Amino acid sequence: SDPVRQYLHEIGQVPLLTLEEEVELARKVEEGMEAIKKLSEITGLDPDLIREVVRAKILGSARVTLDPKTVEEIDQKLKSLPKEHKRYLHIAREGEAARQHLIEANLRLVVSIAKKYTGRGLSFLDLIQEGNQGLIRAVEKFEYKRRFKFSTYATWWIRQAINRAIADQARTIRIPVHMVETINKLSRTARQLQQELGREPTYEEIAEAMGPGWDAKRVEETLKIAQEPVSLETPIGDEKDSFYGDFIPDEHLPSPVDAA
Amino acid sequence: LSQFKDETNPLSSLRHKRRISALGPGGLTRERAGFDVRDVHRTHYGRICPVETPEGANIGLITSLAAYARVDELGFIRTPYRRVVGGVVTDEVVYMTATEEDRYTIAQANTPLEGNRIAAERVVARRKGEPVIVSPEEVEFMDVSP
Amino acid sequence: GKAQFGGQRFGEMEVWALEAYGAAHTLQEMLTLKSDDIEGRNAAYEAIIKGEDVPEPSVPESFRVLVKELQALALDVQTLDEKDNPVDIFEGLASK
Amino acid sequence: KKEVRKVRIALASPEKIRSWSYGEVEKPETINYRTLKPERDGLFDERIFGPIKDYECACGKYKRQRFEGKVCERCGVEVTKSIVRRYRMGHIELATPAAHIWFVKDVPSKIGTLLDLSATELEQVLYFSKYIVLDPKGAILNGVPVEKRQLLTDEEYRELRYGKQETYPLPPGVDALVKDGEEVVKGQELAPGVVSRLDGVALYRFPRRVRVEYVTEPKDYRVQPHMNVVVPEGARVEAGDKIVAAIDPEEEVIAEAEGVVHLHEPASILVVKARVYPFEDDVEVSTGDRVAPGDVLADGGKVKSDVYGRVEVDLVRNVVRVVESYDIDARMGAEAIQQLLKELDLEALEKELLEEMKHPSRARRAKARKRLEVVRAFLDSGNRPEWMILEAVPVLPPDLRPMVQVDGGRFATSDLNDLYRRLINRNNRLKKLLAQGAPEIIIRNEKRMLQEAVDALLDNGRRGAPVTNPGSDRPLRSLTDILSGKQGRFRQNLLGKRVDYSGRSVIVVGPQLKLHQCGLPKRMALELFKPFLLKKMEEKGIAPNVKAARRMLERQRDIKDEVWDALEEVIHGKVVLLNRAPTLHRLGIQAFQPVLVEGQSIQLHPLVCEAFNADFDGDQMAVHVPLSSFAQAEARIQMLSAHNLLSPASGEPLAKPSRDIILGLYYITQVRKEKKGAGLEFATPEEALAAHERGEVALNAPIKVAGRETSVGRLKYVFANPDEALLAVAHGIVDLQDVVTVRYMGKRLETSPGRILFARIVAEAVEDEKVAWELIQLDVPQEKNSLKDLVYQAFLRLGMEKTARLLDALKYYGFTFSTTSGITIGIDDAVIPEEKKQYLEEADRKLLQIEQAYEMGFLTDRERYDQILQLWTETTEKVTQAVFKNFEENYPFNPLYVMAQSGARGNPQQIRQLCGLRGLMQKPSGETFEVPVRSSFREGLTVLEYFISSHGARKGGADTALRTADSGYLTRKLVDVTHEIVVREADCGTTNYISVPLFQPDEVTRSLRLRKRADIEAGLYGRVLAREVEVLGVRLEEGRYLSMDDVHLLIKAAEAGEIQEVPVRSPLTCQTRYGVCQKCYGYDLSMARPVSIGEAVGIVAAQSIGEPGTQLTMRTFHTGGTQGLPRVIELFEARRPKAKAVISEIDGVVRIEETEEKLSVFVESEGFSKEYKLPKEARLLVKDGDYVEAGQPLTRGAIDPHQLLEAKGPEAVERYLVEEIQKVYRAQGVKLHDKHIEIVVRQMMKYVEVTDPGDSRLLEGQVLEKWDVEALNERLIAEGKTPVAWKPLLMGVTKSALSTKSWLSAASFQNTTHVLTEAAIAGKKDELIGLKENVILGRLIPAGTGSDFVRFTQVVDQKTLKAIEEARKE
DNA sequence: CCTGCATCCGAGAGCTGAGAACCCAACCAT
DNA sequence: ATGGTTGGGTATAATGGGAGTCGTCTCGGATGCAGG
Ligand SMILES: Nc1nc2c(ncn2[C@@H]2O[C@H](COP(=O)(O)OP(=O)(O)OP(=O)(O)OP(=O)(O)OC[C@H]3O[C@@H](n4cnc5c(N)ncnc54)[C@H](O)[C@@H]3O)[C@@H](O)[C@H]2O)c(=O)[nH]1
Ligand SMILES: Nc1ccn([C@@H]2O[C@H](COP(=O)(O)CP(=O)(O)OP(=O)(O)O)[C@@H](O)[C@H]2O)c(=O)n1
Ligand SMILES: [Mg+2]
Ligand SMILES: [Mg+2]
Ligand SMILES: [Mg+2]
Ligand SMILES: [Mg+2]
Ligand SMILES: [Zn+2]
Ligand SMILES: [Zn+2]
Repeated sequence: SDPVRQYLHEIGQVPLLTLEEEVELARKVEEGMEAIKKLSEITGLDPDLIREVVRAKILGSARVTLDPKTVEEIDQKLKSLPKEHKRYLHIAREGEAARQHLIEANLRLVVSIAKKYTGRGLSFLDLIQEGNQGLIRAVEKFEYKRRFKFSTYATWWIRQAINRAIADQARTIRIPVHMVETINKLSRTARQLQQELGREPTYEEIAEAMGPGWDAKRVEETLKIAQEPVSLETPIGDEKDSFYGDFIPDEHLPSPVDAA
Repeated sequence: LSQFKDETNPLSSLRHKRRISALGPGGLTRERAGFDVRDVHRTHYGRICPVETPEGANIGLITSLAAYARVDELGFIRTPYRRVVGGVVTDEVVYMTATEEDRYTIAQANTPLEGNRIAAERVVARRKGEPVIVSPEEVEFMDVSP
Repeated sequence: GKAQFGGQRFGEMEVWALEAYGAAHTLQEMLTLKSDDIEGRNAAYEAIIKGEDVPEPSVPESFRVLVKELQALALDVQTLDEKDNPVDIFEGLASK
Repeated sequence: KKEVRKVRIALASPEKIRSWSYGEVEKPETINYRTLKPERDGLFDERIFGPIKDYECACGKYKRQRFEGKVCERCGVEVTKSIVRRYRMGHIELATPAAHIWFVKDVPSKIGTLLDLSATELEQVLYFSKYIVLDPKGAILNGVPVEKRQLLTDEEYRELRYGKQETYPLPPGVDALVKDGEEVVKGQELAPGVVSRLDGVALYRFPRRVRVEYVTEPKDYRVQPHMNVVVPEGARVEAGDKIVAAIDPEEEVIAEAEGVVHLHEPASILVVKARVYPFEDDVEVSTGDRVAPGDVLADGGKVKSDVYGRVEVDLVRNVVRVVESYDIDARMGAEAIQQLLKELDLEALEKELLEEMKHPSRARRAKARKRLEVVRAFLDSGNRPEWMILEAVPVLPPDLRPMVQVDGGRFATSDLNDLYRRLINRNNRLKKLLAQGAPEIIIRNEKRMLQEAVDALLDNGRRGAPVTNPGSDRPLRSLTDILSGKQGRFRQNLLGKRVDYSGRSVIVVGPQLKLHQCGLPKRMALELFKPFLLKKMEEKGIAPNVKAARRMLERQRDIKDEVWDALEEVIHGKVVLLNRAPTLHRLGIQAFQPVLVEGQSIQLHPLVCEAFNADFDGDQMAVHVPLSSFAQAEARIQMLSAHNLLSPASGEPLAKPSRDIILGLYYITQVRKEKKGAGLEFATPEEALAAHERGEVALNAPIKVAGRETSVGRLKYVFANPDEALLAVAHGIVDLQDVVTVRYMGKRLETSPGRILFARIVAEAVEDEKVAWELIQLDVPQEKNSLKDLVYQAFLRLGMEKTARLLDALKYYGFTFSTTSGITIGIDDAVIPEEKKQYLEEADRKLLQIEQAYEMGFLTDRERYDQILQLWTETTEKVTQAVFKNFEENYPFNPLYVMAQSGARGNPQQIRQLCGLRGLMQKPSGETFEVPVRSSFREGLTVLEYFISSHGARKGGADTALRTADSGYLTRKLVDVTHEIVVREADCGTTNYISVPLFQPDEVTRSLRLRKRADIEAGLYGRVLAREVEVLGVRLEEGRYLSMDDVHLLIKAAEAGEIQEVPVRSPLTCQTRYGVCQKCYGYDLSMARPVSIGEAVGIVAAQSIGEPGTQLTMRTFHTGGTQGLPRVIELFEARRPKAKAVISEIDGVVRIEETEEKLSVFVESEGFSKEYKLPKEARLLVKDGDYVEAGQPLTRGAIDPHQLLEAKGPEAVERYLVEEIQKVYRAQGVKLHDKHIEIVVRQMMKYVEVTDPGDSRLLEGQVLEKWDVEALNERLIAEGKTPVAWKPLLMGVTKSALSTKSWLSAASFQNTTHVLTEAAIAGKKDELIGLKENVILGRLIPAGTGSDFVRFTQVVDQKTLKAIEEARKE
C-alpha cells in the first residue's frame, strides 16, 4: 500500500547525475535529434514517423496505430543504407536512450517542484504525473549549448504543466483557463483589500481595485460563476441517516394530479 | 460540540451551558460505547449529577455538572468540603479533586450538630466511596450541602 | 418529513406485519401504487377521480434503479419468463 | 406482456458492456459553465444518454412528436421521451485492462483460486510491485532456469532483462590501473582506493586528456566537459582529421599529422558483464537490437554473437559490445493477469483437481475441492474467466447521478460524477503519455493510479485510504456503498418505502369507541381521502368539476358545510390502518373504522393498547388508507381489530381487560370481611339477628348458628331475585360487597350483589344466560387471570362477534365502577408494618455476632461478606412477607394491595420498596455493598443511599439501551432465515412424528417429575395426534387436533400413570417443500382452529420469538434488593459455549479416577473404553459405577450442539435446542408455543455434507441441501447406481440464511458483495419462491390471498351460472 | 508429512419522528 | 466581425511527503507456525 512510498522508492532506485554526465546525455540526445532530421530529409519520410518507429524498435515488442509488420518492414527498409547513413541510425538510437535516461534521472526534480502544489484540488500523484509530462516536454526542447543547468530550463516547463493541470482538472464543472486566472486574481485582490481595510471588502472596493472595466455587477457575476456544487450525499443532522438529496424533489416528471 | 442553543425557557439555556459530553471530535462513538464508560463512578459524587442524563443511546455519555462543582485550571472537577478539626466543624471550605478526596474520611452533611460540634457518637461517612460508620474524632471533612 | 409534505415510511417491520397477515394485495399496493409505480400511481389517481377501481400495479421504479446500478458493476441482471426467455421491463427505451 | 418468473445474474463480457452502451464518454466535462447545457462527449451528453426535453432535440430543429427514433443531423440527439435518460448506459474504453475489485479482494479471491495465486502474490502483481513471467525463453536466474508463473522483483527482472553493470567513480588526480576495453575479474582493483566487485569488460568514462603521437613524439590535449572524444583508443589518425569534437568549430582539436591516439585520466569506469567484438566496416545491427548466439554482428558476418544479449555499437571505439541478457517476457498487472486467465483450460484443470481429490490428505482434498467449486461454477454457468478483468467500464445513466439546481440556485451532485471524472482524467492522461513513448517508470505509475481509480469507482475504501473530495474527510460513496448496508438500496428503498395516502398524529384514549372503531381527525380525513372526496363533490352540486373542487379545498376559508357531509359519505364502511412503531409483531398494524372527530388527535380504543404497546404520554401513530376492493376486503376480514382477539404466539387472549377495568371489576366482585363477631355461637337465627341489631356483631362477621357457618347478612337479607337485591343496593340498605342471600337460576346463593351484578353483566353481554352462568366463576373476586380465562372460554363457546361484544361491555362497566369506587393514593396508604422495626433490630444483633466471629479469628473475609449478604437478603424477604401479611389482614381494601392483587398494577417488590425497605444495592463492578438501604420511599432516603442506588438505575438504563439493538438484530436474522416457510398443502403424508414428554428428568435424585402445566400446554396445545391414544376410557383418534380440554385430559391421565409421552406431528418431521402442511402445523393460535392453507407461518414464528426478547428479557429494571438474551442468541447461532460441558460419545459404565492432582472419567463399554480428562474443579453429575448413554452429559454447563449431533444424532439436537431456548423464555414468564422454535430449528438443520459421493458428480465434503441430495439418491436408485452418502449439518441462523438458493434474499440480507460475486460467477437463477424476493420485485407474495391455493377462486350467481350451461347445452 | 493453536482481517451491531503566476498570440462559435 | 476560449512560452539553480491514531466486541474464516 501507500503508493507514494512505492513511487518514491522506484524513483530513488535511479541515481542522480553530475554536470559532466548531464551535459554528455544532453549532447547525445541533441546529436540523435540531428541524426533523425538528417535521415528524414535523406529518405523524404516524415520525421515524426521515423522517430516513432525508431523509438518503438528501441523499446521492443513490449510496447504494442502501427501494425508490427509495418514497423518491422520500415526497419528493414532503413537497413538499405550503404555507409555514412547507418551512423545516423546509431546516433539516433543512442539519443533515444539518452532521452530515456535523462528523464528517469530528473524525475526527482518533478517530485521536488510538485510537492509544493498540494491542496489545490489535485492529488499529489496527479501533480507528479503532470510534472512528468512537463519534464518530457522540457527534455524535448532543451538546448545544452547555453551551459545552463538542466533544472533551470526544466522548472519552467514543469510548473507550466502543473498550473495547466490545476486550471483544467480541479473543478467538476469546467471553467476556461482565462476565467480561472481571473478568479484567482480576484481572490488575491480581495484578500489584500481585507488586509488593508481590516474587514471583508465590499464589491465596490474589489471592482475599484481590479482596474478599468470592472464593476460590482461583474465581480458579483464572477463570484456566482465561481461557486462549486455540493454533494447530494452530504450528511444532514448529527446521526448518520439523512442525506442532502432527501430534501430535493423532482420537478420534471408530472405529478399524478397533473397527469389527470 | 457547537450546538444550536436550546432556549425554550431560561432553565433550558442554563442546562445547555452546563452540559458535559463524552462524544465529539476525538471522543467516543455512540453505537460502540460500552457499559464501563457509561456507569456512575464513585468519584462522580459532588462533581457529576448521577440522575440527569438522556434516555436512549446517549445514556451515560452526556451528563451535567453538579451544582457546587468547579472545573479547575488543569481541567479537573473539584467539589467543596468543610474542614473539621477535633470533632468541631469549621467554616473553612476546601475545593478538592477526586484524588485528594480519596485520602480522607468525609462525613455526611446531615450529621447532627450542637452549635458546630458533632453531637453524635456514630457518624455516617465515606472512605474512598465506601460508606462507613466512624467516631467523631476520625472525621476529617464534611459535606457542604446535599 | 412534515415540512416537505412527505409521507410515512412503511419500513421492513411493517412489511413483515403485512406478510404475517397474509394481505398480499394491500402490501402490493403499498409497494407499487402508492410509492414508486409512476404509471401505476397516475392511473390509480385517474381511476379514483373517474369513479373506477384502481388498476393492476407494475414494476416499481426502484427495481429498475437496482438493475441499472447492478449493470454499472459489470453484472448482467436479466429477468426471464417461464421459458427462460428475456422479458424487457424497460418497454424498449434502453435497446439499440 | 409475459410475466417475469426468474431473475438471472451473471458476469458481463466487454462485448456485453459495449452492446449496452449508446456511446463512449470521451471527456470529463459535465455541463457548460455559462449556459448550463451538457457538454459534447461528456458525462451528461444528450447524444449519448438522451434529451432533457420531451420530443425535442438539443439544437431545436425538431420540437414535436412523431419524430421518435430519428436522430437530428445538426445536434445528434434522438427525438424521444426524456425519461430514457434514466435507462441508457455509457461506457469508457480503458487504455489498459483493469481488474474488477470484487473478484480480487473478496476472500478467498476467485481469481487467485483460479490461477493458484495467493492474496499477497496477486496484490504484488496487480499493483505493479513484482513481475509474473510468461514464456521464459530459457533464461537462467542465479543458475536456475525460470519457469512460468514465477514472481520476479524489479531488480531481479532488471538484471535478467538488461545484464549486470556498475559504475565506479575516480577522484580527480587519481588514475586507473587498467586500459580501455580490457576484461576485469571481481576484486581487481582499478585504483589505489577503488576495487571492482563484478566480472566483465571495463571501459573508461570521460578521459581527461588525449595523447596524440606524430610519425616519433607525443602530445597532450586537454578534454573539457563540454567537448567529446571521437577517435578510438589506440587507433591511428590522419592529417586534418578531427580528434576531440567541440561545440565551437574553431575550438575543435584537429590532427596535424599521422599518429596513434590514446585516452588517459578517466573520470569513471564502467564495468559490465558482456562480450566484445571489434569491427572495421559497416555493422548490421544498430543500438537497441536483441540478438542470439550465432547471428550476424558486424564485418558482413565475419564476427558472430556467441551469447544472448543486447547490442550497443560504440562508434567512438568502433566496437560492438553485446551485454549478456535475455529476451525474457515478464509482465505485471491486470494485463498479465488477463493473459493468464485467457489461457486457462477449464477441462484439464478440472481433471487435475479430480485427480488431486484422491489424496489421503484432508487439507489437500479440502483445498482441491475449494478450487473445483469455482472451476465448476464457471464451467456450468458458461462465463469466461477473462470477463473478470474489465476492458470497458460501464457508465451509469445520468439521471441516477444527477447534477441539479437547488432552490437557492446552487448545484448538487453525486460522488459518482467525481469518481467517473477521476477515472476519465487518468485514462486520458495515460493515452496521451503512451502516445509519447514515455519511460516505463511513469507508465507503471499511471497504470497503478488507473487501477486504483477503478477500485475507488467500484468499491471505495477497501484498500488504503478512501478517496475524498478536497476540503473534506468524507469518503466518496461508491457503487457498493449505494448497493449495500442499512442505508443502501436494498434495505432502504426495496424492502421498505415511503408511501402516499398516509399521515400520523398523537393518540389519546377513546373510551367511548367500539372495538372496531378509531377516532380520526377531520382535517386528517380530508387530506387522506381527497380523491374520493373530489369525486363525491363533483357528483353532487358542490363543485361543477374536479378542478373547481380542488381549488375550493386548497384554501381553508373556502371550505363549506356540505363537503363534510360528502366526506362522511365517502368513508362509509371503509377502514384505515393504524400502526405504531416499533412493529414488533403483526398486531402492531390493525384496521379500524374511522369515526370523524374534532381536534388533531387520533382516538384509540383502550383494549388495543396492550397489543400496540401504546400509552398516552406522547405516543404517535401512523394512518394508511387501503385503496382497492381487494385491499379493503383484506383489511376488513383479516386485519380488523375485532377479528384479532387471541395472540398468534401463545393462543391466549391479548385483547382483554387491564388497568382501570380490572380494578373496577375486582372492586365490585370482592366481598367484605369484618372481625366484630369473630365466630360467635347462636342456637337460633333470631338471637343473632337481635345481637346484630343491638350493635354487638358486624353484618359480615363469620358466626356459627345451629352448627352452620353463616353471617348475619345471610340470614337478615334474603332476596327473591337479583332485581330486588340491586334495588336494595340502590336504597343504601346493603353494599355491593356485603354477603347476602339471593335466589338466582332457581337456586339460593349466598353471594354479594356485586357478583350477581357481574354475572348479569356477562349474561346480558353474551345474550345467553345458561352459557354465561357456565363461563363465570362466581365465588372468587374477578382479577386478571380469571377475566382472561373468561374471555378465552367465551371465545371458544360463542365466537368472535359475541366475544367482542362481551369485551366492550366489560370495559364499560369496569370504567364505570372504577370511577365511583373511591380508589386513591395517599402517603398513609404505604402502610409500614411494626415488625419491620423488630426485623431490623434483630438484624443489628446478628451483625454484631458476625463481626465478633471475624474479629477473633474463626472467620475469613469472603465468608463474612457472604454471611452479611445472606442475613440481609433473608431480612428483606421477612420484611416483604410482613408487609403483605399486614395488608391482607388489616387493610384488605388498601389501594396498593388491591392494585397488586387484582393484577391492575404493581408487583410485590415495588410494594416492598414503597413500604418496607429497598434492600441491598450493587456496585458498578457488579458486587453488593455491605450496608443496605434500610429506608423505604415513604420514609425518604438519605443522600448516600440515593447515590448508592444510582449505580443500579444507570446500569439498568444502559442495559435497555444496548441490548434492544441485539434483540432487533436477532429478530431480523430469524425473519431472513424463515421468511420462505408457508403452509402449502393439507397433508404431506409423512408417518414420522415427535414425542412430547409429560415427565421431566431431574438432576437431583435422578427422578421423573410431571412437567409444569404451562410447559405441557406450550408443547401440546393445538397439535395433531400422530397415533391413537387411549386414556381414562377415552379414545383420542389419529388426526385429532388437541384442544385445551384435550391437553388437560392428557395431563390428568398422566398424573395417574396411564401415559408417559404424546406422539404428535411437528414441523421438525414435515416433508413439504419450502414450507409446512396443515396437519404438521396444527392450530392457528390466534383463531383456535386449524391453520388455513397459505398462512405465512415463518414470519409469524420469527415475530413470535423476537417480540418478547425486545422488551422482557435480561422494560425498566428496578435497582432494589449465558443468561437471558445472550444465551438465546448463542443457541440460535450454534455458537460453541465457553463454559462447555463434556458428554459421552459412546455407551458404557462410569469409572471416575481421581488423584490428588488430576481427575478423569473412563466410560467402559463391552467393546471399547474411552477417557475424558477433566479439571478437578469441574462438577460431576454422575457417580462411580453408574451407566450413561451416548451423548449424556458428565459435567454441568452448556452442551456443544455439534458434538451432541455427532454423538446422539439430529433429533436429539432438535429436542435439546428447543428445550434450552424455551428455558430462557420460561424463566422470564413468557408464554410461547414450541412450534415457532421448531420452525426455526428446522431451518437450522436444512443442510448435509457429503462423505462419499458414490456415482454422482458431487465432491467429498460439499455442503448441500438435504432435499436435493435425497431426490438425487432416489433418482440414482431409479437408474441403478450407488447412493450418495451424507451426514447432517447444523448451521446458525446467519449462515443458514446466507446459504439459501435465492441470491436476491441473501443479497438483501447481509454480506452483499460476497453473495453477489458468487451468484454472478455461478450464473444463479432466482425462482422467486420466498416473500422477500417478491417484495423486492414489487409482486404479489405467495401467501395469504396471493397463495396459489386460493387466488384462482371464481364467484358467480345462480342466474349467470345456468345460462352459461344453456350455452354449453347447445 | 499430518495435526492443533494463536493471529489477522473483515463484517455485523432495533424501529419510527426531526436535522496560492503572468503574458501573448492564434482560432473557432455565434 | 466580435469576444470567448485555447495553445505556447518564460533559460542562475533548484533533484524522495506528510498527516495521523491510538477507549468494541464478538465471531467466523483464512492462514502461518509449532509440535509430533
Ligand atoms: N419507536 C419509538 N418510539 C419512541 C422512541 N422514543 C420515544 N418513543 C415514543 O414516544 C413516547 C413519548 O416519549 P418521550 O416522553 O420520551 O417523548 P419524545 O417524543 O421522545 O421526546 P423527548 O422527551 O425525547 O424530547 P426531546 O426534546 O429530547 O426530543 C428530541 C430528541 O428526542 C429523541 N426523540 C424524539 N422523538 C423521537 C422519536 N419519535 N423517535 C425516537 N427518538 C425520538 C431524539 O433523540 C431527538 O433528538 C414514548 O412513550 C414512546 O411511545 C423511540 O426511540 N422509538
Ligand atoms: N428507544 C426506544 C424507547 C422506547 N421505545 C418504545 O417506547 C416504549 C416505552 O418506553 P419508555 O422508556 O418511554 C417507558 P416504559 O418502559 O413503558 O415505562 P415505566 O417503566 O417508566 O413505566 C417501549 O416499550 C417501546 O415500545 C422504543 O421503541 N425505542
Ligand atoms: Mg425521549
Ligand atoms: Mg409511552
Ligand atoms: Mg406504561
Ligand atoms: Mg330479613
Ligand atoms: Zn437537433
Ligand atoms: Zn407435514
